Amino acid sequence: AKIIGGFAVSHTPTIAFAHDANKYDDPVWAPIFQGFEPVKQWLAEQKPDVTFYVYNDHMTSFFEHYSHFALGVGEEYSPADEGGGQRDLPPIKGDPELAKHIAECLVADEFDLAYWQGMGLDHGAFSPLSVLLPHEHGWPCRIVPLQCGVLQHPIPKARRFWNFGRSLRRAIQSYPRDIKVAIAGTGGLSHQVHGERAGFNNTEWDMEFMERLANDPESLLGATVTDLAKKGGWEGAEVVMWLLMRGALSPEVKTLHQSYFLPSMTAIATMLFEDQGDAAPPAESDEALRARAKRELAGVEEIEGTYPFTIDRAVKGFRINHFLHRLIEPDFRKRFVEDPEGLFAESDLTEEEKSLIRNRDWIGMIHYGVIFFMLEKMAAVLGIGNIDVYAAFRGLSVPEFQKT
Amino acid sequence: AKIIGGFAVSHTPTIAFAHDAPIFQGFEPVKQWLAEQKPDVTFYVYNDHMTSFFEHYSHFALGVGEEYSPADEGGGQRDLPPIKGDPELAKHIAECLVADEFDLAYWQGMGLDHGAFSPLSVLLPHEHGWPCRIVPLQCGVLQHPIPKARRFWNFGRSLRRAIQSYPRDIKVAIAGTGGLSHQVHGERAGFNNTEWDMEFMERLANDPESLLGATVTDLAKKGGWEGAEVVMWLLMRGALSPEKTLHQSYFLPSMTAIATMLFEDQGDPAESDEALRARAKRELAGVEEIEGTYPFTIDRAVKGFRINHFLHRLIEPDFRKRFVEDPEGLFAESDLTEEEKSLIRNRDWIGMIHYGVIFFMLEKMAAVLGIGNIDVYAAFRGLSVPEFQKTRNAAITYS
Ligand SMILES: [Fe+2]
Ligand SMILES: [Fe+2]
Repeated sequence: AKIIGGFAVSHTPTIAFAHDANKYDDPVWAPIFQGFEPVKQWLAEQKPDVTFYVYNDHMTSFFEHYSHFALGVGEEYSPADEGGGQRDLPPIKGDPELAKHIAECLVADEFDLAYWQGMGLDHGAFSPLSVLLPHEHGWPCRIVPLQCGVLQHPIPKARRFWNFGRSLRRAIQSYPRDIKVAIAGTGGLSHQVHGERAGFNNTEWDMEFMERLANDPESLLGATVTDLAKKGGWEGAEVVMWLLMRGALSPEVKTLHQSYFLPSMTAIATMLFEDQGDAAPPAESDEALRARAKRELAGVEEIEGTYPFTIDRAVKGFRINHFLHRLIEPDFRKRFVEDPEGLFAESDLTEEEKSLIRNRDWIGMIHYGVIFFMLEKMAAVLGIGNIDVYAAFRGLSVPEFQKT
Repeated sequence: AKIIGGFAVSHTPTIAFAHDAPIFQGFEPVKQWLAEQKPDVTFYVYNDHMTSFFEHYSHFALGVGEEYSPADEGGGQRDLPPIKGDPELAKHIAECLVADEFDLAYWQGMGLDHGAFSPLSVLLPHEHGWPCRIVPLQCGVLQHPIPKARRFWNFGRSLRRAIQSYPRDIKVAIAGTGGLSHQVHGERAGFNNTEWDMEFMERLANDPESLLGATVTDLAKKGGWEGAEVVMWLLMRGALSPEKTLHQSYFLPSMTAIATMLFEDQGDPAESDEALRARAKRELAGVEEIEGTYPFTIDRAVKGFRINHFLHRLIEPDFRKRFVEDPEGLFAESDLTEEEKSLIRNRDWIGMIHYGVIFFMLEKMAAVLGIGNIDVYAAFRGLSVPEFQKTRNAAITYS
């Protein structure tokens, strides 16, 4: 509920590869890294419980199904394989509770989202995180990733991004827990990595963009994709994510840091903004907001025999829902039948979850957080009729239950 | 151009099960009305039920691809010919909604589950081919929180004016499917309210706006938990004229109330299509004047879908093993055009960019073949690597 500030950093895979190759000493990379140093230190001094981390995925975990604002509600996240094998980094913790509250506040504000769990984080996240946070063992904070689909046009308008960040700030502030949150916008600055125009940069624009983002960001809310792409290269237009981050911070900020290095394709830039706190008192109170978000499911617990599928539920049943969901894969459900045990022993499912499947325990699976449709798959596969599943739910014999 | 109205219906999978009865008879007036008006495209609002949409689960997933085959739900591919999509239409829809500040997702290639195909089979003749084209909208009503009722309404409202801005003479049927009232899970599995059912099917048509305050708690208490999915009817409803029912239905053979509604478009605005087509085009207008740049818009996503999808697989360890050691076998098993295989065989970087491969797939390929991004960029610029590095402030390599 305390926003301490935000930072902005390029996320080019070259940062990661300079890190993994220990080019910290390298004549070329040494000074780049030194540019990371004040952000690294601030983060180490300020000790945020959570970083709300805005990035875009590069056709790795998001491709055949591609969304604008995909909020990560998961328990942990590991490096995505981008074709060369997973980088060697421990997994980093998510924050389902913060993510839930944020989703609720953002939906209330008529932002349409996507939720996701379990998928790799690509260079968009881990490239700069690996240089800004000690990871030799685990990570110093949790993360709530927000993947933004800036690659497949049409994409949301720059002003839409800013507005998301304006709602995001109130979402986090109203989070009724006493923690520190930092916000990260990532990507940029100028570059283009495709076409005969590959190699384009524009330091003049990068320098102008950073200054305006710091001191007059509402001035940018009119730029089209064409304006951004002309000035900052095609892929440089991803800087709408910095806009998002900046929107979440106070109207006015202190810029503690700025650095810029253009060694090859990408202008590798970082900024660190210290929140100044709400200039005014806020329009809607942390109380009216929390209730506004709580609204759509107000009273729902009065409904009995009923286990609503909320993020918390989805997160709690993920391991076993993911498992049961694979029953659409032919060799999988075939293994599910002929050799259920070696498959169980193949899984990350707990003994409890395995027990629930073996026991074909239907109402306890719903209890535990399995969504019905995954039972619908299991039942379909085992030759059980749906009716039997509703019989076992109701605690009745099929004929007993068939009273209608 | 214009819309012919739109039908409402249950996507219950029993409607599918059954086909291998004043119920199939409930589908008649629809079934004929589909041949009558003869729709160019059907805009189909449904929800996937944790089959194709699970680990990444979005609110409004617009199908942009060219065709759709039935999803394996654990029981196997349901023998059915693919149905065609409308990428051009879908693009425009995307453009117009985004300008309206609706946040979307785009998807191609994934199967369609019973929530789509069950009804379509008893709705339109599949024997040989489908009688129209589809633009699916898959709404995440299963994982909470979900968009507000009013929200679903307004998306419908924009959908209308979007579809009315499409530069064509074509007629569109706007489907919207689900429910009606039921709960498929829990001790309270089996719940029903037909009194609520009728109050709903009736309030939708005559007094749609009056539903726009209902919450998830209300929809669940009255219609059962899964019954709340009926907000997908509101969305459908929003896409039509402010104000005739050509048919209705009902019966309760099992858990799910099976309802139908056949609406005829009676016509209506505040922004001229000269202003609306231009406003949609605004974000990317002028962009053709930026040389050496191939924006990745949906038309491009669709044209390059097969080969993007293929190179995408390079993230799987085994696939990229095959790619290196035995590429020809891989091509043979693929759905690639020989043109596409050629681009890949030729390691023709600029060509793939021109053809619609997105760079990040090329990045995967390059790395897999043990070659750097730099070799790729250099190739883009028709330069040798050292000559490309002359343009960099500092030369470096990496994959
Ligand atoms: Fe990026
Ligand atoms: Fe459904």
